[PDB]
Amino acid sequence: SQPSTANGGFPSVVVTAVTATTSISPDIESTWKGLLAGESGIHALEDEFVTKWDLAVKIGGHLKDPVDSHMGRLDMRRMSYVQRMGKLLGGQLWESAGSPEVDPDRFAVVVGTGLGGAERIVESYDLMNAGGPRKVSPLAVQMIMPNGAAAVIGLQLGARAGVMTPVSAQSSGSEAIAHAWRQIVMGDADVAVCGGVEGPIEALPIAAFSMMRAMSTRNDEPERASRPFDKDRDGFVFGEAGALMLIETEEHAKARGAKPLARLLGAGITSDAFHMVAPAADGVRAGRAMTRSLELAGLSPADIDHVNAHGTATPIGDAAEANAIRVAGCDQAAVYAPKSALGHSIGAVGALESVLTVLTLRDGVIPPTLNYETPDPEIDLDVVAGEPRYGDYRYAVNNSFGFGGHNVALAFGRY
Amino acid sequence: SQPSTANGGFPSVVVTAVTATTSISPDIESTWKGLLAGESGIHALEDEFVTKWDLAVKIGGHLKDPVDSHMGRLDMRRMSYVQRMGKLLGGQLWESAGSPEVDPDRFAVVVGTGLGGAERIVESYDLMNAGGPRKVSPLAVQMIMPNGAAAVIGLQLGARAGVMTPVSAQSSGSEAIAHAWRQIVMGDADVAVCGGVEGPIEALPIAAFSMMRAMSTRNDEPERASRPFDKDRDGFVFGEAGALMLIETEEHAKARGAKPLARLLGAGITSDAFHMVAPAADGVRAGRAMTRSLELAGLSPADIDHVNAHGTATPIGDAAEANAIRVAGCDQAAVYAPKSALGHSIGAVGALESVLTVLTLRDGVIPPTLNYETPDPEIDLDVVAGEPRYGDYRYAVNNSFGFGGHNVALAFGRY
Ligand SMILES: C=C/C(C)=C/[C@@]1(C)SC(=O)C(C)=C1O
Ligand SMILES: C=C/C(C)=C/[C@@]1(C)SC(=O)C(C)=C1O
Ligand code: NA
Ligand code: NA
Repeated sequence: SQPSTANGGFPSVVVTAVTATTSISPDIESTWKGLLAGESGIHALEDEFVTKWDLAVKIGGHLKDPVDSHMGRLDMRRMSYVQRMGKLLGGQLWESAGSPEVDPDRFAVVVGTGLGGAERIVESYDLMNAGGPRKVSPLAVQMIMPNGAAAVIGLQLGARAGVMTPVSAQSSGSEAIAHAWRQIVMGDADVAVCGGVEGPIEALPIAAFSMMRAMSTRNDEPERASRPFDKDRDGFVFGEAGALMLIETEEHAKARGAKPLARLLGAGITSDAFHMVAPAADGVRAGRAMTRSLELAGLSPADIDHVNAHGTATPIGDAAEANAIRVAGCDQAAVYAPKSALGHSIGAVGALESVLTVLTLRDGVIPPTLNYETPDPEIDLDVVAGEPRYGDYRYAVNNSFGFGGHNVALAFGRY
Repeated sequence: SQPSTANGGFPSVVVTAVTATTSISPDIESTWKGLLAGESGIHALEDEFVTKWDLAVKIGGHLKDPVDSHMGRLDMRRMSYVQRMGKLLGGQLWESAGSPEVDPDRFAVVVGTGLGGAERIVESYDLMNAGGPRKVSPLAVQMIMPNGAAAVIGLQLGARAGVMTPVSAQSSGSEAIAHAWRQIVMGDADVAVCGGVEGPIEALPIAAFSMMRAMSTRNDEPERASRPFDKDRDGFVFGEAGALMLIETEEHAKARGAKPLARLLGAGITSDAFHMVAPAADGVRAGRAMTRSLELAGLSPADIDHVNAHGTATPIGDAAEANAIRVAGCDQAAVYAPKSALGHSIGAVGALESVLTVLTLRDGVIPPTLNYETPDPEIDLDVVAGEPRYGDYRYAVNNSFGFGGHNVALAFGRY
C-alpha cells in the first residue's frame, strides 16, 4: 500500500521557524498582526518613476524595510538583489531557529525565484556594449544564474545535502517547499531551509506584465486595487516580498528542543497543458494538485478546513481557481486570498502564503480578504471577508499557480 | 529497509527514446558514430563578433544544424531560443518514440536550462529604453521565464502530471533527469520527457565566462583545446547542444511495445557548501552524490563499470572530480570525458552526457576521450583514450556539477 503521512509511510515533517519581509513589515509576526487588523501594504508608486515612463500601473507595495539598508559596499558590488535578499532572510531565519548546529550533510536548501539576478544581465550588457568584454565582472555569471540565491543561502548556512532552485514562475516559492519536503521524506535530508525570493518593483517588469493586461490600474485608491474573487477585480497588484521557512523531521525537531509551528503533510504538482499565460478554465489539473497533496498527506477533501488561495485578482485567474477548489472537493473550506493585502511577489509569493497558512493553523484565525465587497456568482466560495474568521483549523491547503501552466498545492496541518 | 530499485522498493524505470542536437550532428545516432570515430565538434569562431569584440576566446562548436533553420516567422516571434530548441527536440523525441498515445495525467516534463530566454530580456530593455513601456511585447514574460522551455514542451506534448525546471547551472540537464526519475518512482507520473536545453555561443556569455579565466584560450588548434584530465588543460570550451530522453516505468514501456535503451536506476543530489564557482578540492560531497545514486539503485561501487565524467578540462575541476570518483570507490571504472569532443553546453550538458551514458550501455562501447596525451600525474583514473573501448558495461554513473556547489549523479543500467 502507498505511503502517506497519516499511515507513517513518510516521516512526519514539521515547520519550526518562519521569516518573511513584506510591504507591511520586515517582521512576520507584525505582518500577521497587521493583516488581522485589516491593513494593506499597497500604496501609490512614487512618482517621477511613473512619469519617466508614463506607466499605466501607478501602484504597488515596496518592502517596508528595504533589503539594501542592511547591505554593505562589498555585498552591493558582489551579489545580485535576490542574493542580498536571500542572505538577509537566511540569517534571520537561522537566528529565529536558535542558530542550531545541524549535520551539514543532512541539511538542504530549496529556494525558488521567477528570474534571478536579471539586473546584472542588463548591467553587463550595457558595460560590454560601451567598453568591451573586459568591462564585464568576473562575478557576473554567479550573480545572474537563477540558482544564485539558493546557493548563497546554502553557502551561508552550510547546507551539504543539496541546494535546489525550482523555477515555475508564480508558483516557484511553493514549489521550493514541495521539493524540500520530497527531499526529507525520500531520506536525502532531515532538515531544509525553503521558500522564495524575488526582485523589487521596477519599470521593465511593470511594463512586461502590464502589456499582458494582467495588472490592476485602479490607481486612485491603491489599497482598494487588489480585489481577488471580487466581481470588480481588474488584475494583480505587485507587492514586494521574500519568505523562508525551516522544515525538519519531527524527530529532528524533538532532539534539539524546537517547538513546531505546523506540520507539512504533503505536496502535489501537476500541469495544465492548456496555455502559456492563461489557466485552464475548468480547473481540473489545478484541483488534482490539491487532491495529490491530500493523497500524500493521508487526508480527504472533507478534512480541509481552510484554503489559502493563489487568488491574483485577474478575471480568468480567480475563476479557474474557484473551479479548481470545487474539483478538489474543497469548496466548503474557508478561503483567504492574501494578495488582497500583500500583493503579488511572483517567485516569492507561494513561500509567503505558505508561512501565512502556517500562522493560520498555529493561531486558529484567518485574516479578512481585503476589498471583497461584491460576490461573483461564478466564484461560489466561502471567502473570508470583513473581520477575521476564528476557528479550529486543523488542515489547510496552500495553492500556487504559475505561467507555463504550473499547479502546486501544499497540505499543512496544525501541530 | 529503505526502498531501492534492486529490492523492488522503487518501480523499474527505463529509457525508451533519446534525442540530441550537437556540434557534430543534428541526429544523436550520427553524433554517436562521430564520437566513436574520434571526431571533434570544436572549430574556429567565424562569427564576426570575434574581431568585433576581440574576444580572448576564438573557438567553440556551433550546432552542425542550427535550430532556427527549422523555425518559421511565428516561432521566431513567440519563442525565445531555448523554447525553439525545446520544441524542436520535443517533437523529434516524440516521433522517435513512435508518437505514443499516453495518459496526459500521468505524463510529466522536466527540462533544465542555465538561464532562460535572456536574449528577450535585453531585447525588451532596449525596446523600452527607445520607445517606452508599450514597445514591450505581451509575449515577453513567457519567453523570458526560465521555465519557458519546459512549459513549451509540456504544452506541445500534452503533459499534465507536472512540468519542472530545476536550475543548477552546469548540472541542470542531469538534475532534470534526477527529478523526472523522482516523479515516476514517487508515483506522480508513469512517463516523462526530461533533459536540458541551452542558448547558442554568443559574445556576452564568452565575455562573462572568459573574465572568470575558466575557458581555454588554445586558439590555434580548436580540436585540441578541450583536454579533460590532461596535464596541459587550460579550461573549458563551449560546444552547443540540447538533449532530451523519454523515461517510463518498465510496465508502461512493455504495454506499448517500447524497447528500452537502458535502465535509470537511481539519482543523488548533494551540495559542497564550499564556493560559488569552485568545487571542493576533497571531492567528498560530489562523491556522496555518486554514492547516493548507488544506494537508491541498490548497487555497490564494484558494480560501476563506467563513469561518464563532468570533465570540464579546468585544472581544479578535473582534480576535484578525480577525488570524488575515488571517494565514491569508483576509481577502477572506465572513464569518459565527452566535453573533450563536444565541449560544454552548460545547462544542456548533463542531459547530453546522460544520453551518451545510455548509449554506452546499449552498445557496450565508450568513445575515446580526445586530447588525452599526457596523463596528469596527480590524476590516476582509467580514462578511455586513443580508440573506443568495447567492454561489458553493466552499470554506469553519469556525473554533473554546477556553479553554486551542485553535485548530481545518475546511476544507469544496461537493459
Ligand atoms: C497558466 C497561467 C496561470 C497559472 C496564470 C495565473 C493565474 S498564475 C499568476 O500568478 C498569474 C498572474 C496568472 O495569470
Ligand atoms: C562549484 C563549482 C563547480 C562545480 C565548478 C565546475 C567544476 S562545474 C562546471 O561546469 C565548471 C565549468 C566548473 O568550473
Ligand atoms: Na496561496
Ligand atoms: Na558527465
